[PDB]
Amino acid sequence: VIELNKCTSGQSFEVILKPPSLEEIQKKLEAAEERRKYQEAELLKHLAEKREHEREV
Amino acid sequence: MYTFVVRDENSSVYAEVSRLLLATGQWKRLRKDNPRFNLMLGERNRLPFGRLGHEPGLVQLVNYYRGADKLCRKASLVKLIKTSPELSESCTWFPESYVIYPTDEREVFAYNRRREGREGNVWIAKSSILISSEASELLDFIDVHVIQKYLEKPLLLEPGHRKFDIRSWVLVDHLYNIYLYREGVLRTSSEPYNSTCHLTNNYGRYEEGNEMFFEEFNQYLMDALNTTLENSILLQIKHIIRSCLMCIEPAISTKHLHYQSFQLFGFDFMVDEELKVWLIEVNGAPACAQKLYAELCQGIVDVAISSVFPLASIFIKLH
Amino acid sequence: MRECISIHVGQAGVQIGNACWELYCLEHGIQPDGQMPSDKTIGGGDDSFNTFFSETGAGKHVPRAVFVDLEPTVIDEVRTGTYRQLFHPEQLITGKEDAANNYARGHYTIGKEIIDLVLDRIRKLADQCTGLQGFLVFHSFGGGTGSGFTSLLMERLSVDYGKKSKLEFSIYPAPQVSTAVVEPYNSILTTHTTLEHSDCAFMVDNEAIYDICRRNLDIERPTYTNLNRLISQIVSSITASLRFDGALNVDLTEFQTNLVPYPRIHFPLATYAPVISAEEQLSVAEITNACFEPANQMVKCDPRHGKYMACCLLYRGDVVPKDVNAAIATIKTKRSIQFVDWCPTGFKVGINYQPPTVVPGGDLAKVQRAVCMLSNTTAIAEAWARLDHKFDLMYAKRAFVHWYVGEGMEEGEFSEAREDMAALEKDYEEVGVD
Amino acid sequence: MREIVHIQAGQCGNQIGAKFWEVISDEHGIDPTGSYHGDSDLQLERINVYYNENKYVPRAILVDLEPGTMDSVRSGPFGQIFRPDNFVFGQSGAGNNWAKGHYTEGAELVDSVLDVVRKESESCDCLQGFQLTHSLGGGTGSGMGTLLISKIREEYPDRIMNTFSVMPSPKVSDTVVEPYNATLSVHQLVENTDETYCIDNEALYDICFRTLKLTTPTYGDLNHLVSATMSGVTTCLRFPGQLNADLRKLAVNMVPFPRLHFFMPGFAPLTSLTVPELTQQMFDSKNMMAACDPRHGRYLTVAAIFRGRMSMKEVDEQMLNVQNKNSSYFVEWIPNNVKTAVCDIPPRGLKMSATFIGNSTAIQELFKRISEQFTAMFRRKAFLHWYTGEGMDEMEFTEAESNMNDLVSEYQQYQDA
Ligand SMILES: */C1=C\C(=O)C/C(C)=C\C=C\C(=O)O[C@H]([C@H](O)NC(=O)/C=C\C=C\C)C/C(C)=C/[C@@H]2COC[C@H](C1)O2
Ligand SMILES: Nc1nc2c(ncn2[C@@H]2O[C@H](COP(=O)(O)OP(=O)(O)OP(=O)(O)O)[C@@H](O)[C@H]2O)c(=O)[nH]1
Ligand SMILES: Nc1ncnc2c1ncn2[C@@H]1O[C@H](COP(=O)(O)OP(=O)(O)CP(=O)(O)O)[C@@H](O)[C@H]1O
Ligand SMILES: Nc1nc2c(ncn2[C@@H]2O[C@H](COP(=O)(O)OP(=O)(O)O)[C@@H](O)[C@H]2O)c(=O)[nH]1
Ligand SMILES: [Ca+2]
Ligand SMILES: [Ca+2]
Ligand SMILES: [Ca+2]
Ligand SMILES: [Cl-]
Ligand SMILES: [Mg+2]
Ligand SMILES: [Mg+2]
Ligand SMILES: [Mg+2]
Repeated sequence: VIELNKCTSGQSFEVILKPPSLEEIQKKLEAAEERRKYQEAELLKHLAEKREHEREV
Repeated sequence: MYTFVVRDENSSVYAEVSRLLLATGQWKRLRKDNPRFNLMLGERNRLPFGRLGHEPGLVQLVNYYRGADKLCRKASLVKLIKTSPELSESCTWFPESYVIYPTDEREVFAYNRRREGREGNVWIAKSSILISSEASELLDFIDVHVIQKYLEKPLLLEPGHRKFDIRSWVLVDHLYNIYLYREGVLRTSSEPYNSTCHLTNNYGRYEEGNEMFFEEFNQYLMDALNTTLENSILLQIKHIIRSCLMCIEPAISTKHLHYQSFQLFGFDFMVDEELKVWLIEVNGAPACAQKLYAELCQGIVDVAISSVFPLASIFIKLH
Repeated sequence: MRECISIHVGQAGVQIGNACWELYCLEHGIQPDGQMPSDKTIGGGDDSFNTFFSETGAGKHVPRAVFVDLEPTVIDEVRTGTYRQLFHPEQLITGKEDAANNYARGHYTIGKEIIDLVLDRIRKLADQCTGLQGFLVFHSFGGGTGSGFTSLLMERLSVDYGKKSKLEFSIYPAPQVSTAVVEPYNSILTTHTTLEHSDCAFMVDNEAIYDICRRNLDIERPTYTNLNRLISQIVSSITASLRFDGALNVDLTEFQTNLVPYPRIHFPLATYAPVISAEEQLSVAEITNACFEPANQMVKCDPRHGKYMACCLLYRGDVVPKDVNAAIATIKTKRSIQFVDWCPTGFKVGINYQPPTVVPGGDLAKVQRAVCMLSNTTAIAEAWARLDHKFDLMYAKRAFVHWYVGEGMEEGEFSEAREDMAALEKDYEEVGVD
Repeated sequence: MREIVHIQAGQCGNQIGAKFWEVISDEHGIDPTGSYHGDSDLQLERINVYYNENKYVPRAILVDLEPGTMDSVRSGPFGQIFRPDNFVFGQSGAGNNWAKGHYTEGAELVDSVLDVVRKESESCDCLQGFQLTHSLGGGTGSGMGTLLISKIREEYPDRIMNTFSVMPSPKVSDTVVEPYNATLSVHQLVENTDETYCIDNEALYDICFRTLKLTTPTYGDLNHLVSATMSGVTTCLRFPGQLNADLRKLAVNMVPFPRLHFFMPGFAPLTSLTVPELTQQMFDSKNMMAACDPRHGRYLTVAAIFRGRMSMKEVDEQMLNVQNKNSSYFVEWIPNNVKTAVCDIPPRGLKMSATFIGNSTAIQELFKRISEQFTAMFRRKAFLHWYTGEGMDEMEFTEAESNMNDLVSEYQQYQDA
């Protein structure tokens, strides 16, 4: 039994039975945002090609 | 319908249990990695016990006790006995043994005491084999082993002056009931014992496959030694089974656990010429003698499986 | 006196936070309007309860807390519920659209846009502290906000409060109550990104809590309200040392010192007893014995088949040291308790003499004595193995991956998170198995 | 994640859509004048998802290339509840021709539809996305509906798009060209929806005829089923609860691969009443509405919704029983892939019901059937003049057939895996 501490609100003790960066975050978030922007631009391009085929028909 | 998976393809015992379960009509075998099983017939190594008992609404049972390896390897049995007070350094039914690494009990391996005392000083080195009366042969050979006192005075069967071991099959269910199958087998040598003829693992001569069953050993004990199998040997066998299994029970019991375990063990015993029984080994994954498969396997199904999963005694209970 | 700031993220974090603060008010005699008649220093002080509560001139005791969620309906319940007057709007942060159970959405897409506001609101709390010790962060593993926003927040807190401790209370996913097939992904992604930033994390598996509610409280179908009442008792036992007078775990650093000797293995198992239905009083020996029963643990796993690195017993109620010591002696001779070779085999014990408080018309009976055991055992790694195997099954077919990639996450973040987890499983194995 | 905007296009789309609004208006206590006259707070808590505001108006846009069906809608039971400006129609019809819907007549009207979609979207606090009801076998719902979806995706690329798509069958058919229009439509859906409920008219027919013993089903009887099922599958969006509570969360739980977003819906009871009975019925192929046998493939994901007062304990039990019983039909590599929700409010006329949404690889059978019916004609170029006279070339047909056969192969791949 070691380190017995007592106060009015309780007590505590130990029983031993046996000894023996902002910038890099910003960069990661922005690279992801850039990838979202790229996939969205690829999609709007594809939709624009559809609009062109529509006009041709 | 109950569901089971099979994760050990080389188990003769569980291949037969598998076959029996399906013929009830009330079990389905699932693919081996499907998690929605009632029963795992598990692999021998790295069975993922930590994945059991987390399936909402499935009572899950496996055919191995986690932690049972302690009993079922050579070095760890020796340690378990020497360090458990209920078994102890001085245990009367387990031959004097030392763990030798190629902590190491080399120094403690008592060899010199016996040499000096003119006593039989033959040992056997093994792991998970050399027999010699010379320490340095055994120590040399080992360079994790155990060195154990070799029983120089075995009981010899007549005719043919020959050594045997006894295999008992024990099933421990989910409630930790311990059942000893009432049929054991003697695995004989069929070479006369000379101090091949020393390891029981002219073949076939005295009995089919060098396997004598209990009916014939009991008859032999009656005719030649005026006693019985029950009195001379099985009292001790039952004592040892129980002592071993009760010792690990707090370490392995699945009583309050989110999954349940059962397991089949093979205990190997030697009998000395005073009719004293000694434990040699516990096998975590035994096979069975050919003629006893069907009876034992049915019994596993009745006692370990249907107990937990009812459908719509070959065993002695050790209390 | 050194303050602690609590941060509650996503549905689970917020709802658990509301249960904890309610219970904290009841333990300290703080009323719903924030008044505390027993506090005789009006307008401030440096009592132990001031670690968790500031004071206004009018005598209102205000949680040192922030609540953040990416949609509004949970935090709106805080704004209108019983304890509404405790909090000021700056403490309560909501977006409009949630992370849809997608770590990538919480971390990258929506996280980017609300993080600065969250850091501002936390800084307003930090600036009223004389000696901020650090943060307690409550969240789910499985939600997109609880997973993805939390990991982003933890990173930015390491940057802005580099010397401060951070503790987690983390809700590990369970299918009987989970709302998403992709929870294993979220759990692994957030555990990988958070691991370097958290000093100590208390995991609660919803499966274990659910089962305790069913078995010991006789609830047929536990709700979040039932789960959260139980969870808040365990949380309260853990934080009691910070909020009452005592000499054990009195600062956040000591949680690490006493429970975490190796930084990556920082996930202690909590076990709590007794849990008794509010429809026969247990001794110290009985409750202490119950701390070694898997059925009382916050994560189902088997401590007999790992090793302990530390063990702390936190008692509340009528308990004296002599009874604790006699019970430890008893249990040592009956149980499989193996410490690693490089740590002492022993217990740190704290006793707070006030019994546990129960919430009026809760499910939990009042008891004379209770205990929470915090053990750092390798057996908790069973829970990492379960999750990792689930992750493997889905990831091998790339199931649901496109949702994450579509929020601008790279696929390699999956395999990197996974690799980190395989090294964690291996760390536990080396410490834990001969 | 509040408002959904609803669009119903062409005859089928508007007939089923009218019934949907009738049924969900009854469940939320909204009368045909838009006044709330119900009993329970559950009814109003999530009303904003489908209705603008003490009058409640459906967030609904009604589209056709001919006036007839919309005139019927306006005269119909709940006809007066729709916003008058939200009826957008031309005069000329689409002649059961996808090219007319998609490229010629539809193109002339689509801008006016988008004007109204935008005015409805612009007064959303936080738009989740769009639900479209239509047939694939005609011209306006099929051709103009998929034209609309493509235009909506261009203007709202980060919003969810959900359809209730009626697939044609020879046995409940108006014209021979239905397979052509469905094939052209399906390649659009594959690309531009996040979730599509596949409703086979033959399945609806056989449920009415074989199971409900209606000796002569009308479209009206088919639609009665459909609207009930739509009511079921939207319960989670419309009432308080935890699971699949918005369109995006539902997609994240139901769609493991982007193109495999075609679901088989089901309803129980369908008998000519206990939790075990509901549960067994909802997993039976006779209760499902895509005419594919789920025993011929594997469930990727399932959502089960129970409605009424019942034991949640017994619901959890039955749901666990079904999965632990037929675990061969659930892919093993998505753990815990069946999710169950329970809403207290039952549908009209029933103490309890269940709705099933399955993402099953068996759906391939529906696409293969369409594919074969397409080929039988297309190998002789039969009936093509109706499409080439609107400007289309045979190559667009070759490409649509290829795209549909690719979808079929992709299902197959996951069925075997
Ligand atoms: C539309 C109903 C209507 O126009 C005709 C009437 C008065 C009733 C139709 C009932 C109906 O379709 O019942 C279906 C089943 O046949 N019912 C059962 O199986 C009942 C009990 C079984 C016990 C074992 C179920 C359906 C499709 C009901 C739907 C619910 O949504 C509203 C719609 C009303 O009926
Ligand atoms: N114990 C408990 N678990 C909860 C609670 N709410 C949610 N969960 C669990 O948390 C997980 C779901 O994450 P949530 O916290 O709801 O999600 P979120 O953080 O709000 O993230 P998004 O909604 O995706 O933005 C599941 O495993 C739930 O069962 C709660 O109040 N208590
Ligand atoms: N201490 C001892 N004294 C005498 N003979 C011994 C002995 N230890 C082993 N033996 C003999 O050696 C045989 C093989 O020994 P051991 O039991 O260690 O090997 P094993 O592991 O192959 C048996 P099993 O197939 O049952 O697992 C024993 O059956 C017995 O015949
Ligand atoms: N279930 C159902 N199918 C319908 C209904 N009206 C038409 N159909 C089907 O819809 C297809 C014809 O398309 P329709 O909607 O009439 O043409 P559109 O007006 O050009 O969109 C065929 O498959 C019909 O069987 C209806 O009210 N209910
Ligand atoms: Ca004060
Ligand atoms: Ca740090
Ligand atoms: Ca014109
Ligand atoms: Cl700092
Ligand atoms: Mg052996
Ligand atoms: Mg949320
Ligand atoms: Mg028509």
